[PDB]
Amino acid sequence: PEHDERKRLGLKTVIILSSLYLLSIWVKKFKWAGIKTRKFVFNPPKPRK
Amino acid sequence: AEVTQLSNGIVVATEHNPSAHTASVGVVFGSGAANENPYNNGVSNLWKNIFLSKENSAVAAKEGLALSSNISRDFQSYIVSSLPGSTDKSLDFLNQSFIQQKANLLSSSNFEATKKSVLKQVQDFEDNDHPNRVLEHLHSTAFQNTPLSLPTRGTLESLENLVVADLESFANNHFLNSNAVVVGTGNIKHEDLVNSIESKNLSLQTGTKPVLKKKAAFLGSEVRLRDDTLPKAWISLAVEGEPVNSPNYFVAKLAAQIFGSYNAFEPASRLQGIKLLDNIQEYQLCDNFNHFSLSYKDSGLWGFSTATRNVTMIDDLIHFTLKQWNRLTISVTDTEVERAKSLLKLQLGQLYESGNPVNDANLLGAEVLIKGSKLSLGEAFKKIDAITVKDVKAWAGKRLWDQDIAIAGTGQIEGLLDYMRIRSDMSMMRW
Ligand SMILES: CCCCCCCCCCCO[C@@H]1O[C@H](CO)[C@@H](O[C@H]2O[C@H](CO)[C@@H](O)[C@H](O)[C@H]2O)[C@H](O)[C@H]1O
Repeated sequence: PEHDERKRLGLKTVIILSSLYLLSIWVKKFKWAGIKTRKFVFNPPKPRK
Repeated sequence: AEVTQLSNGIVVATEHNPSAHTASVGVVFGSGAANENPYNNGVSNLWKNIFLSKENSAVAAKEGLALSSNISRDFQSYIVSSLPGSTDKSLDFLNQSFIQQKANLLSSSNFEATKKSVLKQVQDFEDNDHPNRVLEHLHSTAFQNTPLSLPTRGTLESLENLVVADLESFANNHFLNSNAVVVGTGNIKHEDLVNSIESKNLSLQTGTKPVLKKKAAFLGSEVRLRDDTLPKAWISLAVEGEPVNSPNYFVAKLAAQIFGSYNAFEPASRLQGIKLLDNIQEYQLCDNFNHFSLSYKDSGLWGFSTATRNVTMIDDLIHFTLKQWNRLTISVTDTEVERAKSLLKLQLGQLYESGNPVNDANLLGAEVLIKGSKLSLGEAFKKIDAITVKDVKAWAGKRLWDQDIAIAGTGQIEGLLDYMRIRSDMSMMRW
């Protein structure tokens, strides 16, 4: 008997969650942008220690 | 009694000091490391050293003269010091070095010996001077791919590739009358200097204007030079500051005075009226720190440098400091602003009213090159006393709050967290 209401709530729920999922990916990429594009260089230290 | 400024072709600027027992005459050029490129980087530093070369210094010493030269980012200076009476002898040497001589100082043996000398010099700085090396790297990352990113001493790579021709090219392009100011400080009169200069003739590249380029730009970034074999962690951190002649020049300097400088080993330093000190002394987060407001023609840097042996609590050091900076935008008190005013005045007074003619020469030349004149302490002090809490909050909300930062560090910096954790601390959560 909950059939009609369940499907209606399902539409609201999937839309909100799909948006949240996509939003979270973008937010994650921004917060990680500094680490992802990070660059390293190696200059062998002078033999003395 | 008010600093004279006369021009007849060559702009002459003097600052007479009756209490001075010596006199300094020299020339300041409006070109420094910021006018070089990554490949001739160090050319100015090389010039400074050939001018201070033994041959040139011996000649000056025979005349009872002392040579001084300073390579900065926006400017470059060459000063000669002597007794107030031997002021004309200084001009002759100055005239000789920048008009008569050329192939004398740029000889194969002198240039190579000088080159080898600055090479070992720069190598030692990069190898041992950690706090300054870090500050140089702060500029490098903050203004990367921009004029202001080049170190004043030059880089080893470009230095070892430099030849006499490179020096000449720079000299012909920057050591020009239109890019210079002849300064006179200590015990000397303006007329005595202007007439002695106006005594000679010639021009040596007249009307020639220096080369132009692209403006400095700040970039939120970082460079980490980790070295676990060093006993401390040395860090410099800053936001984009104020350029010289900025309307907020003093507000920024006052803001930096609020947090000031500290030396954990000095008893009185630990007693300063700085709120940050209550947070960092409990677990002794650092050995020392110093806030600054570096100003240049195109831009500036506002932040601090610190050194610490407390390698496991670096995160607290940075956190507490940046939390204090947050306060400039929302809760800085009237007494903090009033304490800063008094100490800033003292700082400027000590800087401008130093008992050193060479210092006055450098400051005078640099300022007249940028704004055509030199601001007096009387006017500076008036501007400082006019600064309000609202001015500091307005400036902080613009330059500090939720703004990008530049970071540089060397030594045991494993404990210095990622960029974003540090960057997030530039603000506080609000309802
Ligand atoms: C368990 C499920 C419940 C979920 C509820 C969701 C919680 C939402 C919280 C939303 C916002 O909380 C809010 O976050 C922003 C950052 O994004 C904070 O902003 C703070 O940092 C930002 C970013 O550096 C600054 O620009 C800003 O001036 C500063 O106040 C703001 O002060 C805070 O109030």
